[PDB]
Order: sequence, then C-alpha cells, then structure tokens
Amino acid sequence: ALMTMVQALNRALDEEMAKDPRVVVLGEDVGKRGGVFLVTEGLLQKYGPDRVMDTPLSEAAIVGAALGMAAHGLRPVAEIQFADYIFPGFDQLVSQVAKLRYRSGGQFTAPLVVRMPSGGGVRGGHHHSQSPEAHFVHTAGLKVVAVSTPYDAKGLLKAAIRDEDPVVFLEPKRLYRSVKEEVPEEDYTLPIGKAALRREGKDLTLICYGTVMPEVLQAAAELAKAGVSAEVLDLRTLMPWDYEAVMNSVAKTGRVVLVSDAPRHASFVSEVAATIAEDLLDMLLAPPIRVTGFDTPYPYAQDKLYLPTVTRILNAAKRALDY
Amino acid sequence: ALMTMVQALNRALDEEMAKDPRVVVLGEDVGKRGGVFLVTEGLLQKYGPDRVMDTPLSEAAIVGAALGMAAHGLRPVAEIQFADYIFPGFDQLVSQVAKLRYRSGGQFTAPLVVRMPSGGGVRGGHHHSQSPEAHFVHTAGLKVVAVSTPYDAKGLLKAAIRDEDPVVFLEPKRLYRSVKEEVPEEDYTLPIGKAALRREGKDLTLICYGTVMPEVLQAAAELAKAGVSAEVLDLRTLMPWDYEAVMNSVAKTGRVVLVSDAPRHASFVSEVAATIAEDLLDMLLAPPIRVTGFDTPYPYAQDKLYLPTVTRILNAAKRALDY
Amino acid sequence: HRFETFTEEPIRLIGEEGEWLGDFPLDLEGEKLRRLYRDMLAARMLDERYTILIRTGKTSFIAPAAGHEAAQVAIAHAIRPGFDWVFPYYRDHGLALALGIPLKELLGQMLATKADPNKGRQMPEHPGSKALNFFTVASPIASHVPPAAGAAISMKLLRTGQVAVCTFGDGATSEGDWYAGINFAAVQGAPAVFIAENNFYAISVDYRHQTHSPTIADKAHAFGIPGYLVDGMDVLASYYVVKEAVERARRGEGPSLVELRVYRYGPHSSADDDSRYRPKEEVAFWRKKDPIPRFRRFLEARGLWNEEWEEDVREEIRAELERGLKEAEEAGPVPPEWMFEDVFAEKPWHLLRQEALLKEEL
Amino acid sequence: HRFETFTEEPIRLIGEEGEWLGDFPLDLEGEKLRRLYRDMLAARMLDERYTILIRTGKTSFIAPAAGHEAAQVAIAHAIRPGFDWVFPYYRDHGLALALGIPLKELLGQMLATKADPNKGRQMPEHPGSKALNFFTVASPIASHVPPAAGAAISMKLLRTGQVAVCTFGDGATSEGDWYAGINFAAVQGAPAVFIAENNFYAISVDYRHQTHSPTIADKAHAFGIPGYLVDGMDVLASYYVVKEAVERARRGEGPSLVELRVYRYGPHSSADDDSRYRPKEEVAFWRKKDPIPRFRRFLEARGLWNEEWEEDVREEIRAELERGLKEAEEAGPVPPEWMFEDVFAEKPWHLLRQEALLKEE
Ligand SMILES: Cc1ncc(C[n+]2csc(CCOP(=O)(O)OP(=O)(O)O)c2C)c(N)n1
Ligand SMILES: Cc1ncc(C[n+]2csc(CCOP(=O)(O)OP(=O)(O)O)c2C)c(N)n1
Ligand SMILES: CC(C)CCC(=O)O
Ligand SMILES: [Mg+2]
Ligand SMILES: [Mg+2]
Repeated sequence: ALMTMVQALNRALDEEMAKDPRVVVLGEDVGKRGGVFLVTEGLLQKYGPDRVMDTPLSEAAIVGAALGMAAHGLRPVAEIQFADYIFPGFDQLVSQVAKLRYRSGGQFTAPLVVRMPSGGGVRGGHHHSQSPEAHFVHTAGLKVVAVSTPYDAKGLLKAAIRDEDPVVFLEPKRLYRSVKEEVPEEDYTLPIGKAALRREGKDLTLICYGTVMPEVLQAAAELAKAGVSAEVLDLRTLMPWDYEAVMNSVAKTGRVVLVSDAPRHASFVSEVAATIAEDLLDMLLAPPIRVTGFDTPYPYAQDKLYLPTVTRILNAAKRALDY
Repeated sequence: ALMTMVQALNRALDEEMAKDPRVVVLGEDVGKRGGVFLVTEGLLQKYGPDRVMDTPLSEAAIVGAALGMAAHGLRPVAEIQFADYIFPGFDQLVSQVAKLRYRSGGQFTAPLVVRMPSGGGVRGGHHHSQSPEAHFVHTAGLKVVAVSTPYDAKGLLKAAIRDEDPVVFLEPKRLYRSVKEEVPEEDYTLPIGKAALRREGKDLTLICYGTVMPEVLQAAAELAKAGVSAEVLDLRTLMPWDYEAVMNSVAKTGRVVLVSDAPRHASFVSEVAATIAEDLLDMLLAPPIRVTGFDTPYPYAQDKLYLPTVTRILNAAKRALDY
Repeated sequence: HRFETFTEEPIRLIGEEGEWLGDFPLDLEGEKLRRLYRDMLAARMLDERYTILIRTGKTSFIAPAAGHEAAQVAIAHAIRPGFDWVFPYYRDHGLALALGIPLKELLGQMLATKADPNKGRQMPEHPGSKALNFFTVASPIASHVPPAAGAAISMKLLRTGQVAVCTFGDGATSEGDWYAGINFAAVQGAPAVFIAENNFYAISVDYRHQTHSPTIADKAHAFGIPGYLVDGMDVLASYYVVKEAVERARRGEGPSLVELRVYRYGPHSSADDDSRYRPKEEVAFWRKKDPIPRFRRFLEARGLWNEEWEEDVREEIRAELERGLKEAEEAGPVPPEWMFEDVFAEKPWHLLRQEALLKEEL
Repeated sequence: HRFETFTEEPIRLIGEEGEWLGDFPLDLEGEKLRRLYRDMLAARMLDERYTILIRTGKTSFIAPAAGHEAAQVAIAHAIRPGFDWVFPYYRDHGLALALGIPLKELLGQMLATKADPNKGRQMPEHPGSKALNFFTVASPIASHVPPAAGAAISMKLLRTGQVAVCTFGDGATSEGDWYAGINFAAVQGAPAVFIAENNFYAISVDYRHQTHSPTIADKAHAFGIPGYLVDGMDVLASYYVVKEAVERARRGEGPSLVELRVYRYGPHSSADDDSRYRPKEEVAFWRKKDPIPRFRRFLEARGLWNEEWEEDVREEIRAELERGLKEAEEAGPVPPEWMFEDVFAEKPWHLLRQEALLKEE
C-alpha cells in the first residue's frame, strides 16, 4: 500500500502496540490530538489512556519516566515534540538513559525509544528544528537513527521498538508527507546499523541521510545529465553506522561528498569524514568534502539557504571531481 | 611568581574583580568554602557576598541567571562544579546563552563566562572525568577554551572575562596543581583563538590540548631521544580554533596525530582531523591519526587504561611515521 | 494594602454590574482607566489583524491572544516601560503592544522584514526590543525564567530600582527550569515577579493532565513566596495584584507568583485545531467572560464610556494598524548575508569562509 | 491512623527520656524494635569501617552517612525488600545495608573488585542491585527522580501492587529534574514516595541559601500531594510516616513527599573539610541528638536493651564486616576488557576495534 512517512510511522506504532501490551506511547499532545504531526493519530482511541498518554510539559519528565518505565517493565516510545526541545531533558538522556546498562554492570536495561521531528526545509507553520544528532552520537550508549523514506520509517521504527538498547529516532519533518511509497502492510523490519544504497554509481560517493535526502538525490540526477555516475548512500543509522558500506563505496569511487543539515563543527559527518581519511587515505583521489548546515543558529528567514541546496551540493561535487 | 593553575586562576579572578565591580562569581560552594578546588578561595572575604555568591544546587539556575545578569549589566563568571554536571543546565547554555545575540538581532548580549573542571585521570568515574567540549563546540554562539598551564590559565581567563562573547572555560582538574610554573603578577591577557607552540619540529605534528598535554609532551620528549623531531601544538582555544597554526604545522611536517581524552565519535579532534583532510590532502604523507578516549562512559576501574597513555600516543606516532 | 494570598476564589475587583469590589478605594484617574480599555481593544484588534495576515499568507504562524487582553494590558501598565524589564513568551503580542513597542517592529518581526530589530532570525511571534527591555522571546518553553531571575539579581546588586516581570503559560510551569529559576530568585530575594497566564491548556493538554496542584498559585509554597489567584479576565484585579507584587519587589521584599486565570478563545496557534479537543460549551461559556465587554460596563456605569468614543478609538486604532503594516512591509526582505551576523560580536574565520561559500551560490 | 501534614513542628514519637509519644498504641513487637536498633548500629559501624577503607587506601571516596541511620533504616523497613523498588543516592549505604544488599557487593563496589555486580564501572558510593530493585546510583544530583516516577507509573499500569521509594538530600530539591519528575508522578497518581534526607547542607551550601521555603515538606503544595515534616533522628517517627505514605501509594492514592530532618556528622565526603564552614555549636548541639543513643534509651526503658546485648551485637557486626570485606577483596580486580562491555547489549564494530587496539597494547 502507498503511504506517506506519517502513515508508515503510525502503522509501525499500531502494529507494535497490537503485538506487545508493554509498548506505550507518551509525550506532549500525543493522545487526544494524535500528535502535532498526527503520527500517533487514533492510537489513544484504540489502545486507551494507559497505552497512549499525554504528559506534562517537561522533556526531563518524559525522557526520565520513560527510562524508569523501561527499566521496570514497559516498552515506552517517548516523543519529544521537536528535536530542538530535547535539551530541557538532556541530562536524563545522557546521564540516566545512555549509561544505565554500563553503570549497572548490566543489571538494568533501557528498552526505550525517543522519537522526534527534526530539520527545517519546509514552512508549514511549524518550528524549524536544528538537527542535534551529533550530541547523541557523541554520547556512548545511545543508538541513533534518522529515516528518509516511508518504507524505512516503518521498518526501522519497528526495529527500534524491538531493540533492547536505547534508540533516539529522528524524523525529518519536511519528509512527513513529501512523498508516498509502497509500504507493505505485512510485518517486516529493517536492520539498525545498515546503510541503504539509493543509487549505484562509480565516479562519486554521496554520503547522506535524513533531511537532505531530496537535494542529494536531485544532485545525483543533475550529475547524471553531465555523464557523472554518483552513488547515493543513505546511512540511516548514525550509531552504530555502516562502516563497511561507507568504506566499500569510497574505495570504489575514490571521491566523496558528505551532506547533512546539521551544524558543521564536531558534526556527525565530520566523524565519518575523519574516519574515511584515517582509514582510506590511500584510496582517495580527492579530499572528503563536507556540505553541512552553517555554524549559526537555525535562521528562519534564510531557511532556503541554510538547508544545503542542490547547487551547494553540486559545487562540492565539482570540486571533488575536478580535483 | 611561581604558582599552580589554581593560584593563577584565583589571581585572574581577583585581578578582574578589583578592576571591574560588575565582575561577580556565582556557583555551588564558591563562597565561604572557596570552591571545592579552591579556585575562588578568599574572594568572598575580600569582595563580599554580593559578588561571590553560593547558589542553590541547580545548573539551570546558575547558567540561566548568569545569562540574565550578563544581559542586564553584570559580568558573571559562573561555575559548574564538574563539567559532567553541565547537562541539567544544558538548555540554558545552548538555547539561551549561545543564541541570545543572534536571535535578538544583536539587541541583547551575553558577556559571561562558564568555568568548569574537566578531564579524566583522577578516578572520577562517569561524572568526575568527562570532557564535554564537543557539545559546546557544536553549538554556534559559544567560544570554548581549554587551558593546560598556569600561565595560560590566568591570561586566558582574564581574556574571557573581557570578551563580550559567551565563553565556556574548561579547566583540566588533574592539572590544577600538577606544577608550579612562572606567572607574572602584572596584568596581562592572552589571545583567545590562538594555539600555543610547545615544541618546534618537522617530522611529525602533535595537535592536542588540555588534559592530555602531560603524556603528549612526554611522548614528544621520547620521540626526540629516538631521533624524531615532533612539533607539539596546544590549541588552547577549541572555538574558534587556530586554523592557521594547525595547517602551517601539518603543511610542514606532512603527518599529524591528534590527541584528546574526549570520546572519539563526533569529538572535537574529529572536527580538526576532518578539516585537515579536506584542506590539506595534498600535504599529507600519512593519514590523520586520532588518539582519543574510547566511545564508552568514563570507567572507574580501568581509569588509567581509558586516559591516553604515552605508549598509545607513540604507537600512533609510529604508524604516521612508518606510513 | 495587601491582597490575600492563596485565596480559594480568584481575586476580583469588577462586579458584574460595574460595581467596585475592592477593599481599598479605586485610585486610577479617569484617563488611565480609559487607556486600559483602549489598549485592550488595540490588543484584541491586533490579534484579529494577525488572523488576516495568516489568511492572506503574509505571515506563516500566529498564536491567538484573544482572551488574554486583560492580563497582558494590566501587566504592561503595572510596570514602568523602558525602565523595568519584561521576559515574555510568544503569546504576549498584546502585552508588547500595550508596553509601547512600535507596530512597525512587531509586524516587522511577524513578516521577517528589515523592520524587525531581531532581523528575521526567528519565526513569527518572537518579538524583542532593547529600547523597551522586552527580552527577545525564545522558543523552548520556560527557558526564559532563569534569565529573568538573573536580570532581577543584577538589578538588586546594581541598585537600579528596576523590577523584572516574567510571563508564561500554565504548561510552562511543568518545566524544571521554571522551578529552578524561581527558586533561585526567591532565595536571593530578587526583585522579580512571575506571572502565569493560565488558560488551562498547553496546546491540547488540559490543566488536569498538566499538574496535580489545584492551582498554579499554590506552587509559590515551594519557594516560600506569596502566591496569588486572580481573575485574569478582570483588568483591574489583574492590574492591582500585579502592581502590588511589583511594588513589593521594588522595595526589596523578594518575588511573587501571580496566577492570572484567562481563556484562549482561538486555537493554540495557526498550526493547531481547537475544535479537536475542546467542547464548544466550554469555549462559549468563557466567551461570555470576555474581559473587554466586562470592563466596558464598568466604565459605562461611571460615565467614562459611550458608543461615540468607542468608534473614535477603534477608527484611530485600525488606521494605526494599517500604517504599521505598511511601514513593516516597505522595509524590505532581510538580506541573506545577515544570516552570519550576530552569532558573535565579530564574524570568526570559519563564518567568513562559510559566508563566502554561500556567495558562490547567490 | 493518619499523621498530620505540613505540621509546624516535626513529627516525633520517641520522648526525650525514651517514652512513646504516639496517639495510637505502639504496634511493633519487641523483636522488631531490636531489629531497628541492630540495623542502625550496623549502618553506623559500616560508615566507620568506610572511614578505615579511606585511611588504608582500599577505597578512594566515601560519603559519611553517620547521622542518617534512623532515616535510612526506617525507610528500609517501611517497604518490602525485593518487591518494592528503591531509587537512592550516594549517601544511602546504610539504607542499602538494612535493605539486605550483601556486604560483599557493597564493599565490592567501594573497592571496584569482581564482587561488585556493577562491575567496578563507577567510583565508590555507587551501589546497585537487580535482585533487590536498588536502582544503581547515578552521580548527577536528583537525576534519579524522574526515573523513579517512571517506574512508579509502570507499576501502576501493570498493576503490580509495588511501590517505588526515592531518596535524596536537601540540595537535590533545588534541581529542575527533581520538580519535573515529581510533578509527573503526582499527575499520574503514581505509587511513589519521595523522601528527603534533609541534613541542612549541600556540601557547604546551607539550607538558608538552598531554598526560601521554610521546609522541604511545603514544596509538596506545588504538586497537590501531601507533605510530611518528620524528626529524622527518630527511627519510629520516620518508620511510621514513611510506612503510611507507602501504604497510601500502594492502595493507589498517589505519591507523598516526606521530609526526614537529620544531620550529617561527618564531612560532606572524604574530599571535604566539614570543620571549615560549620559552627561547632551547631555540630555539638546535633551530636546530642544522635538517633542511636536516642533509640537505645527507648529500648532500655522497655527492657529491650542492656550493655551485654550491645556488646554481642557490635561483635557480630564487626565479624560480618570482616567476612564481607574479605570476600570482596578475594573476588579479585575487574578484567580490563570489561571496559568495553555493557555499553550496549552487544559490542558494535567501533568498540570491538577500540578494544582490539587496546589489546595490542
Ligand atoms: C521545551 C519545549 N517543549 C515543547 C515545545 C512545543 N510547545 C510550544 S507552545 C507549547 C504549549 C505551551 O503552553 P502554555 O505554557 O500553557 O502556554 P499557552 O500557549 O497556553 O499560552 C508547547 C508544548 C516548546 N516550544 N519547548
Ligand atoms: C547536577 C550536579 N551538580 C553538582 C554535583 C556535585 N555535588 C555532589 S554531592 C553535592 C551535594 C548534594 O547535597 P544534598 O542533596 O543535600 O545531599 P547530601 O550530600 O547533603 O546528603 C553536590 C553539589 C552533582 N553531583 N550533580
Ligand atoms: C513558536 C514557538 C514558541 C511555539 C511553537 C513551537 O515551539 O514549535
Ligand atoms: Mg496554557
Ligand atoms: Mg544535604
């Protein structure tokens, strides 16, 4: 069946909740309203107030209580209304959730999922979220996933809900309804930690994920018009990321451009770039080039410019090709 | 005069406070106690409770109030007892402090300093060993400084206090009294954003800062006895970092090793490394190698195995030289 | 005079027939009373104007403040604009208007034109003014509470005699920083006044699911400061209770927590759907409590209001609105370069390189 | 039947001369009363044994709990160990001991040996036990309050009939997460009991500079839940009030905030100087309120105590301490490889690589 990302995410939750009574959804406006993006629409009506619960306006309480629920007996899927707003409950996430298994020598676990909309790139009247994944990746103990297709949304969210390790699930708001795709209604999951090959190429490797997907794909198309075959690789899982997939692609093409809308400095793509340089120096025909969000707060007026454009991506590709 | 890092820092605070009435110190146990590390010893008795104030146990209140004070007319130097405890006040730091000038079109400013002990090698476990600089460097709007000598301690803290931009000042606690270096009693400052050359060399570049300087400098010394001339560069300022100093050195030597005790993934040295590979691929004779802390919470038992050892650094140096 | 704290019934001063209920004599001059009314009309009219800006696609987001007029106008008048500080949130454009912020700047911020002194950096409903000590609105809920406390402590140490008023909604009272900030202010006896514009909803989450304390005023007990429960639809009660707290703060007696019970007539925002979690009965019931008509009857009963005067005021207001919108628009779009300005006092090396990289595209 | 909330004077049940002050008649058998005393003595002696571990270098850090005994032992006995959950903080080793956590495991964590079920991953005073639902201590003040609220909500939804107790110091009540966590628990009517071990100090910062509310119990008004002011040096008053709060929570009536007023006789920690910011008049004054001698008098007045029993109890305790320490030490040092274990259920590629790299060292 064809469906948008919102629909896929919703179906994933519905499916998992039907399979396990321990799966519960909690967060701001997730019940009666069905979420500000309707990701949890109809769930309260079907599963009740004990399975889907609106919480007070406190991210610390949301992340923290979820950790407590997970340690005790439930499989909570917490929602942070926007990736930007994870900060009020940052300590709960990094000091309690991330380190529970480690500090307790394995006596206590955190089978919980924290989903959240992120990025800008769309003016639907909603808050533009500066992608904070780097903060999570830098914190040992958290698995981080960022989806970009309805098919992946369902497969991976279900995977996260079954995964015993804490998973931070990022959903690019601009992609919630940007395009429909065939999404099997049958039960299926995707593997966390594995990248997805969107397009095969041999001249250039385009490493990306989430928010920037649209521009990256069109850039590959433009490149094709010029006789350049670009391999588009959607990492999907930022931690642990698909080391093999990355290195095999760069080894092949010899030149790579990494794209993301997250701030440049100490960003996740910076990590991948630095790792490519440390391990495949001998396979590089050009310097690993990073196309990222600028090192400024997310600008509302210049949203069109902050989010990497097809042009910005192509200029980097050219630089990598002409090198 | 010869003094420890603690003495130099205390001297700096005292100097600036005598110089400007608007300079105030606030934090947990900074007053009567003189600080858990004595950095603020005697200031209360000299300047009064209205300039050196003990605060309730809330990092959000500390950082946020410091922000409010700075915006209104004071020049606060806030203290976070341990860098590990910045998280409860994270939103205040990244949402209020870092973006004030920007979101207000320059109408409001944040002339404040946030001091905090950091780094491992002191059997601090998970929350008395962290080096969270990456979280700060990744946040646009914050200047990040990490010192490693008593001389730099005084010069850069005084600089920070005079800087109208928010400055997160990290103090490697293992170095609080590691040595008594010469520190001028006269008034002087140091430039924020400029690395400090510790050793001039031409066979290898060692980029580092803060916590790991002891092992790095010792690694250099042992490389000398072995006939290798390594150049040691202490960045001092992580944001904005000395781009020129770094590129020049690497340009010369052709091979670099970056050392830090901060977790590897999406760390600060990962940023510099990725940037070196992006702008000087043509000057690299070997892959940029990173000797960092492991991607795990800071372990108590294996404390000494976590912190980079001279051996670990030498091994990295060897790979760079034998490449 | 001193109002009762933690009262079971919210404090009221305006009877249903325009009768004065105070246990102290009304001391507002006739002119000042009419001004309060004028500003509430202006606030209401600005709000309805915002509705049109959305419909016409001039702005992408609004947070309807209809119903908050009495509370917002009262606060604006309880302090000394230009002198005292205000730490507001996104729904306070009524307060911003009454405080004296130029429409050109408010609408400029809404349209993100060069007219916005905040340089179109944030989305709509994020005004900010240095001239009027209106601390630029931040997105994360209650994140402005701790800063308000710091500003107040600064005012105390520097003996400026200023006071800092901090407004927020009911939902914000659930955030940890809300509690942490006020606690510090109370301990320092800082001249700060925390005011809740309680509309019983945090988007769709109702008060009952927000907190278990019967009122927000009761929370004051956690700080050992006075707490007040006021009828936020009564502009006089709101004005006087807040004014008294401001004076208490100004004279060094520490902070207060004032709860102004109001109602959000419109949806949470232009991105929300009120008729999706609220019974038409509840809304209609509070509609009868509109603060504007209520205060009108009070002035009417004293020969301080008449149809003719109203029309005169409304006409002068709608003209000001059209003039303000015009100036805001003719200001022009904010330049793309400004994207790298104000991150720091001066643009560092990496921003210079980044700003140059953008030009390869512009 | 039911204690008064927000009382002016802290609730006390033991008179100055060992008399019972309760309205209701005492309903604890003599055996149980002696148990309470036994446990307090064991707690106090464990603390003093910790002092020795510092002096001999066996452990690198300790948080003196002397003075907290009545409160900690009372809490341990107001709940059902192994059934209800406990969310403690670093200074609760006395509570951990009375709750039944093996000395082997406590001392093992203090010494970071294989005897520590927490595998020596954290610094001393960070105990944790799966078997006894003792949620492993975390360092950030009050960070365990939201989780406690969550577990409680879980108990409610799963209708396990369990209760979750959460202990913390006075300083912790100033953190935002403290307020946020409790607020949520209160809204959900969760079976959680929040207990403050108020010793009037957060290291060197005194209560006066910590919060402006006259008591911590008053803070309960912010959540619409009942708040209790109790003499934390009175083991009976502490047991009964916490017991009542626990029963209230267990029957689905929601959380409560219980303030147990105590005093920290030792310095904040082994890395502090207590006699550097506290008036000797204050310390002396409170040293005469020691919970142990106070309950001793109560037992003596009822024929439940005598000098000879005191000696035997102390000697039994001392022997147990030695046995426990010996077992913890003989467990051996934790393997170096354990540093990469438990970050996740299984080690990802980058940890395997990092571990491998280290092994080559
Ligand atoms: C930290 C944080 N979490 C979530 C949001 C999303 N959000 C925006 S407005 C809002 C409702 C706040 O309600 P209340 O404080 O009662 O104010 P009102 O809008 O009702 O006047 C929420 C949850 C946010 N801005 N910040
Ligand atoms: C978030 C955070 N900030 C600071 C610290 C450092 N610190 C450790 S113990 C302590 C005192 C806490 O006092 P209180 O809660 O009263 O407990 P007590 O030690 O008195 O029993 C402080 C400030 C910390 N652990 N966590
Ligand atoms: C504009 C903001 C203050 C409120 C909506 C949001 O947070 O997305
Ligand atoms: Mg509201
Ligand atoms: Mg205490």
